[PDB]
Amino acid sequence: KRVCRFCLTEQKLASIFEETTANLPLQIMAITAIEVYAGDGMPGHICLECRLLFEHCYRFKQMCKRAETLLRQYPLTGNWPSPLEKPRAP
Amino acid sequence: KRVCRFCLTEQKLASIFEENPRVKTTANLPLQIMAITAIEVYAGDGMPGHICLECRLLFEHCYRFKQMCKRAETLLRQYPLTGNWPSPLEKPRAPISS
Amino acid sequence: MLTEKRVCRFCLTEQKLASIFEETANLPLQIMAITAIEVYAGDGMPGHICLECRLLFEHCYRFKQMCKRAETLLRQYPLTGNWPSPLEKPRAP
Amino acid sequence: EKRVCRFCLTEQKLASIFEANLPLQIMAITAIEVYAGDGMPGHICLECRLLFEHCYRFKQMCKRAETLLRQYPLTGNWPSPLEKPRAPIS
Ligand SMILES: [Zn+2]
Ligand SMILES: [Zn+2]
Ligand SMILES: [Zn+2]
Ligand SMILES: [Zn+2]
Repeated sequence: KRVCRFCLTEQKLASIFEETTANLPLQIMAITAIEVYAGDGMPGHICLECRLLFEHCYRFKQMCKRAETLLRQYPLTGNWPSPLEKPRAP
Repeated sequence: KRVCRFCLTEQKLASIFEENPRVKTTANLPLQIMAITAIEVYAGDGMPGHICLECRLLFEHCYRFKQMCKRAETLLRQYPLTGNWPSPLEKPRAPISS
Repeated sequence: MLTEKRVCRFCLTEQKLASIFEETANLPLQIMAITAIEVYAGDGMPGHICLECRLLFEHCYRFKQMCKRAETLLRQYPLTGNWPSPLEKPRAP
Repeated sequence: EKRVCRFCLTEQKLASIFEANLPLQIMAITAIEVYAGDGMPGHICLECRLLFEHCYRFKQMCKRAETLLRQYPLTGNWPSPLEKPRAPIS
């Protein structure tokens, strides 16, 4: 009855909609292209492990986009960008 | 000058466009990149042509996670057709190197 | 916040603007789904969208929703034995 | 019945998805991975193919608009309004 929408566990659940640049629905869309909204008829909960993996993947996506902007702007700024912080183990 | 396109490291690089025998992967790397960043990489685009091992592992990890989330969605959407509630899924392992 | 000028974030027009945040999927979610661009109030980029860009986001999002409905109905056929009928395409605004 | 459009299920005006390339456009707009032999319909109608082209060109314009906005503080060149993509000729 109460499961994680993403891995179907019953353990360590909380609301997807319970309160970062991006809310968890935005993160889920960015990483999996799954649409979630309150009252969509699908499970409304996520386990801690799935929540932390969404946050980890989303920080990866943010780093990739920062790398892309700095590389593209390098011919305008002339400042070669230093290595970025990789997001570490969830 | 020779850096990871994604984290800008100089360490542990390989070509984005070569098969990497060190990482068991489940889809081609340009597709994995596109899924997360919407960046369409190609040989000769003028951008760094390399990726570090950790960025390759992260791309594979995000793809495996997406595949589990989609399996969960299919099983949940099919439940009203049979009334058999789907069991917890076997989670994808974090990808590791070699 | 020099980028926070009064244009459409997506086509740079000054005409027929409203807030991206003006009260299913909200427009920020649609933008993410179609372009992978993160928008939030105070992100330092333009906070407005023209009517035409808003309709194009809604049109592309309805296309994505139709593609997903087709996939769900196709994957149900081996369970139900009912072949799904053709879906209504969204028409360009 | 047998050959339908993967995306709208029509039997009309079909061609192969296979032979930007259309697989890339499909991933770019819907995050669906299609490949020959995936077990799913391998055809697309003209209208769905044109909708993918139109959504891909919109996404391209949004990306170009972001790059042009982000370079403005570095150069002082304010970008003028962009030519929106028109629905492509049949
Ligand atoms: Zn979970
Ligand atoms: Zn890297
Ligand atoms: Zn606009
Ligand atoms: Zn179609």
